[PDB]
Amino acid sequence: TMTDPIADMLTRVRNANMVRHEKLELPASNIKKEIAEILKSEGFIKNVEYVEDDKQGVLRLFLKYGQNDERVITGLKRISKPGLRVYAKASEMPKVLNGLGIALVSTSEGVITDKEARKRNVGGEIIAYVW
Amino acid sequence: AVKIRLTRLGSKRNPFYRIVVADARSPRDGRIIEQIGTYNPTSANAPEIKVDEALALKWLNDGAKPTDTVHNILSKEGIMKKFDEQKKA
Amino acid sequence: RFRGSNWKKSRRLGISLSGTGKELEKRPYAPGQHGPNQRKKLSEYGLQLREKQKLRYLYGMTERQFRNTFDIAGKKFGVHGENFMILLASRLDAVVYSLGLARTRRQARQLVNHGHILVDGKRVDIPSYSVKPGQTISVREKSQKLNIIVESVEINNFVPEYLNFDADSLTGTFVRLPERSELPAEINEQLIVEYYSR
Amino acid sequence: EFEERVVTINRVAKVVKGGRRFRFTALVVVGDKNGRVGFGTGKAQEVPEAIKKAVEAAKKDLVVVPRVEGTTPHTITGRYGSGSVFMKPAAPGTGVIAGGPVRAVLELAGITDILSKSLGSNTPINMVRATIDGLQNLKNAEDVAKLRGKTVEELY
Amino acid sequence: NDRKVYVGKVVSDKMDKTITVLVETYKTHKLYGKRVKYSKKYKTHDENNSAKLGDIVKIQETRPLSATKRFRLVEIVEES
Amino acid sequence: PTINQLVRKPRQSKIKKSDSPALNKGFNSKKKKFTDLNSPQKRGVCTRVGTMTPKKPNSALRKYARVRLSNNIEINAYIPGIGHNLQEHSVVLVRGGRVKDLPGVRYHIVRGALDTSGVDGRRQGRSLYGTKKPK
RNA sequence: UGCAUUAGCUAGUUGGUAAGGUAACGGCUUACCAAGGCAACGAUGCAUAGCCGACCUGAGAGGGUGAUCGGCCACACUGGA
RNA sequence: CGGUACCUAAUCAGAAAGCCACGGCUAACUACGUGCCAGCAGCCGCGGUAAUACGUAGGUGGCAAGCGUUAUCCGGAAUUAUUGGGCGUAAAGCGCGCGUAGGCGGUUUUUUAAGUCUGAUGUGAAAGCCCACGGCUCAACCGUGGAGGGUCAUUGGAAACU
Repeated sequence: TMTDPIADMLTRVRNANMVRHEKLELPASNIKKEIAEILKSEGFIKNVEYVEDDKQGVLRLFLKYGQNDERVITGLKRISKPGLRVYAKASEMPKVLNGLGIALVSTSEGVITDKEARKRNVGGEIIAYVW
Repeated sequence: AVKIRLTRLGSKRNPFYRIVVADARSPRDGRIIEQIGTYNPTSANAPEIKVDEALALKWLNDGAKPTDTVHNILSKEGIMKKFDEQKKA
Repeated sequence: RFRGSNWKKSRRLGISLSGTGKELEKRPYAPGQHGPNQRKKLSEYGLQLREKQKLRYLYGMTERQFRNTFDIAGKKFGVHGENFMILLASRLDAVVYSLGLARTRRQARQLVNHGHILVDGKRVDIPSYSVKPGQTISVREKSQKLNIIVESVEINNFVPEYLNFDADSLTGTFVRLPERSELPAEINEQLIVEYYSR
Repeated sequence: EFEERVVTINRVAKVVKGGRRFRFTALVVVGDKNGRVGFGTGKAQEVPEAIKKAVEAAKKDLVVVPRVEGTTPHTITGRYGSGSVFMKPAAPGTGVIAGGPVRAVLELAGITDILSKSLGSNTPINMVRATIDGLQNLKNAEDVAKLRGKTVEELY
Repeated sequence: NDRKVYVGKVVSDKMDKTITVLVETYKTHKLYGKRVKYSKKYKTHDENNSAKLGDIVKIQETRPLSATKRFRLVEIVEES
Repeated sequence: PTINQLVRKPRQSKIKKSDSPALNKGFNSKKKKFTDLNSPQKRGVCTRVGTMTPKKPNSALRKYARVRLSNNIEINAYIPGIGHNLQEHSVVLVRGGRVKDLPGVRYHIVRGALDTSGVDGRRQGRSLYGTKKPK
């Protein structure tokens, strides 16, 4: 009876990011795998990997860090929810950490990102201010 | 009827009329039909007549009348002098 | 405005540019009654107030004349602490003091209000009129000489940057507006901008 | 030059069966105008040692604040305990507008183009902690692109 | 020209040729931005008892044929 | 909360009960009702004039007066200044302004305005207490 | 605008059926038919208040004033014709 | 309106600033009474015979025809917390339920383009409101030029997510 898929999936990442993990996964969909692709399209992790099982197979994460035993993923938060579906305008779209994060864009142009919608001139359903 | 008038502006003892063609049933600064141009005759030399005479061809042909002071700057500046051939249709 | 005699004013405030100097006669610590004592400072909020006091009392106006220029310094999107000064340097108050038309500014800022200075043509009675640079800052031909008019032209030459002058009835040009480097360090102009922030 | 800024003088009275003490503690902030900022305190009595042991205490830890120059590079905040600060980058020609514990680490690093919505508490200990604990969590653009494994100029 | 041609779906056909369709849509709190469903029935005149139960009736406004009869019938799709 | 139930019940703001309830009230003299028009000073007439002890350990006797306003509300109003013309039935003017460390009395008495003149022997507080500026 | 310390509201009412009559419409009234229609999404009622532009201060999210100054509504000792 | 405004000359350096503190907040202090009295009093508070705090008087100070008081809306203040609040002991769980309505709901495919987000225009109000001039002796105070709506309508669409 969970309601936000893309948030509990996102906080499970931060659930093991705190204790310095290098390997986790998540279930799949039409979206959530391709959502996990846009993470490794920018390449914030080593590689997000293949979906295997019967229904919503585990697709890996492989958390990629810095050489000072650090972490790269500071801040992990979906902004929309069942009850509040939020949208963005392309003309006043901001920059996460003033140019040090990313903000993805979801519409029927394909689920795009901050660079992939600032020069696309569409907004959409924004999700993550991840820096 | 509907008629051209002298609707003023400006600070104390100094008017700035922008002309208005509208009904006589309204007050002199009331709600209008069309603010055509301005007319500031109170200068040292000029009357400062700015006029867009394109719409006098409409209203004077189906109901608007020039009235006794807005009539004769049109006969002075030549607004109705162009209308003199435009009424000659 | 101010309407004083600046002989104690060089000792009272930070500085107020009376003449060559007036502090060396008596003890220059304070004018009196409590000065050479437990010397107390005030806050940086009061220092910018004191840095305001070194320029409000210097330029001699009131507030909302030194203060209403500050919002038009928010219209000019340069450095707010100094673009405020360049519009403050662009008026008729620089004329009655700096180019010598008296032994001070008070006898010459009288002389504009009589209609005996007559800049830019016929008459500008007021010194709050910004000298829009390019207008011929002239002198009335019916008041050419006094004990004060042509005297301190010989004393103080170098009518300042982007304001030229002459002896052709002592007329200037005010060719452009001077920058913050043509604004003296007798009072630091940067420390007025935050008292007006508060 | 480890730039000094004092906060307060103090007196603490430990009421006992006998007599209360006259300890004069303090706390200071010590920056350098380079992005290498510390802060220190001490249970002292001497107003010099209120600076000196605390300047020594601030030189136990100067935190590394990455500064993309001209301002603070992002619209950031702070966090410690019951207090929290906030910073929005702005124009240079403003005049710095902030407070006691929120201006302190912000003025001893030479940035001068920032905001201050000092939320949270009024106790300056956790306030200037939140002024520091927020500021130490700052990151630049070049190291994170190295950390993420992109290039630096790819981020705009 | 035309007149307004809004849609609906019946709730209660009153006795002798008065059907009552239901319109509902989603308005927001502008302080919050969160939209919320809300309803507004606009009662149509049925000319010949055309509409039925379940019918997603598209209607068209008129001038009042009676006290409530502001809308007249164009389109009826199904029935339960 | 939820933004769902915030639609169901909005964030209604908090009221603020304002000080001096006798100065934001008029009187419909024709219909025995009350208006609310927030005067600076509503005039009145004295009924009793006395003094009062501060219950806080500061010790004095500060002079007060039982005044009835235009809208006939009886107050206890502090009479500032030293000497007065407030024996009884003086048709006076009354400000707000609470005197602390004195229970109940929270109104001043405007010196030198309505039927009193102000006090005489003041030379540092001259604009107040009814004293015209000397020479 | 607010009150459920206002919940059950209406009975030419509620739909239709015929006459009017209006610049036109019909429960608008009149003879007919069923109790219907209206409702806790708070109908009903109470209390309060001309409305809007506009003012104003707020980072924005905005919301408080109307002497202003404009646009619309209502009134002219009261109550009817 | 009005010979008012304005211009000429003559004129004397002519005839004009007031007010609250001088305690810590907050820059402006000292003596006489004074003896918790008179009285001040924004919070902390001063006066019990050595008051800088009262009251008496010189300095200054804040800034000018105002200064001070009174009352009234807003910021300060994220004490209504969508933005941006808590419910163990501080104020926030009935004594527990069960349950009617309501709200909100697991997972994975395909249709619409409704909601989303864009693109062609019309396009949003007069003093109020973007930017730059013109009129005012400055200015107070009135116009100009697009900006113009970038919000609403007339219009084309796109399906991950509803």
